Amino acid sequence: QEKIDRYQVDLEELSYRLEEQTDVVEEAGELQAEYEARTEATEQEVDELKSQLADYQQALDVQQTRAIQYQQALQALERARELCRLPDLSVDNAEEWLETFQAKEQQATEALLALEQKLSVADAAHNQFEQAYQLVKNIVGETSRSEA
Amino acid sequence: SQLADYQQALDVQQTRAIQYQQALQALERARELCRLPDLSVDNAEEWLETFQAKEQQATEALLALEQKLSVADAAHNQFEQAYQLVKNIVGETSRSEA
Amino acid sequence: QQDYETAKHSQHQAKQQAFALVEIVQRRVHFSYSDSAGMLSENADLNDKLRQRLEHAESDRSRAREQLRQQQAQYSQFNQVLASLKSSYETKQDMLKEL
Amino acid sequence: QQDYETAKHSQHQAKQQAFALVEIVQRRVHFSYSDSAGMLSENADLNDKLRQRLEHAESDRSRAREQLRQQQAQYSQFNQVLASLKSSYETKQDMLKEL
Repeated sequence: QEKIDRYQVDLEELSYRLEEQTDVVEEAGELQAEYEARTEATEQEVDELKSQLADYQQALDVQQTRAIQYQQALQALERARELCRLPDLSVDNAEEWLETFQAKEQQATEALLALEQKLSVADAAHNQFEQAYQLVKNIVGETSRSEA
Repeated sequence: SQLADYQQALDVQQTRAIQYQQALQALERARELCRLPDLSVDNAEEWLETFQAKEQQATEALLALEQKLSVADAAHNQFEQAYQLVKNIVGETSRSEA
Repeated sequence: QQDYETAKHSQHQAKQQAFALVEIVQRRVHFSYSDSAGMLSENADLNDKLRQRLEHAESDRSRAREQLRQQQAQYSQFNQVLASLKSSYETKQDMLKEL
Repeated sequence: QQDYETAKHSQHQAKQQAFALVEIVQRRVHFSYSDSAGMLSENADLNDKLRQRLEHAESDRSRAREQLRQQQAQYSQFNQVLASLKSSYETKQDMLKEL
């Protein structure tokens, strides 16, 4: 009788916890829906602003005249100039740099694969070590690798 | 942004075309190395996982090989002694069967 | 040792092939730039093609969004069932202790 | 693994540099007619102001998306604790009925 009384009290407490967590989850779901609406409103505003800017600039950027096209080449050349440590980098001599850096890239990939082979074998060796460790732990329980 | 900023001036378009050419080159290179003219971007993942299994098999093999080579450091004497012990216990046996 | 050098060469072959396939996996999007490469070849008024590509991308993104949402719901369902099993196991184990 | 991580970083940087050089090679033709010029900054004022407003809207959208994601998270953990309580209560109720 006493045992059943204890379990009934336990169930009462669990019911109170369930009520509290249900209320918390309902509040969280309401907040989640509110934030969904707020987010969708933000993308709506962003898309509207983008479309309106497109409409306003329609006439502006259509007549590019392939004349403001070359600044893109200028930015690309400069971006390579800082990225590639070649202040003398010229579109004329940039081909020798291209081939040399491609050679370096392929060498790097080969070294990467060489490292990858040994990395994989080492990781799998550690995996078998670990498997031995789990088997030992399951059979006997906690123990160090040295005792394994 | 490209449509809104049409002043972008096809720079991103140029970069994307260059990326497309690079991807074409890479796809051809893989079809060569993997020798898979039958190949597509959509289904290349399947051959990727197949060769992942292939590479795993090769690496597990070579792992057992690494262990065997490492234990091969055992000198000539141990093999002889074990062989003669097995012979004396069971009788004459071949080293392969020992 | 001979077989081991042979196996190492085979592993290198597998490594290079897998790396190449992975590289094309990364360039997956770049193959979508075939439209961009064709668009860039316009060399003239091409905003309408940009808008068409944008609409196609919107359709793809909405498809991916629905896929993600339903998969998230499925994962959440799996997670609640797992948590329910965890709690049930805890309770059963505690009763076993008490008995 | 540390060494391979460093090697992969180096490979990535080399690939980026090679791609930049390829970009220079491709845009050599555009450099060819670098002498050309055209009118600019006709409707820049309104365009610039609208760009600023759109940037503000995009930043607000990013904040909104971050809040949405995090709230999805906390809602998820709340649901998980709710399910754990459900399982505990169900098990204890079953056990009380058994007793």
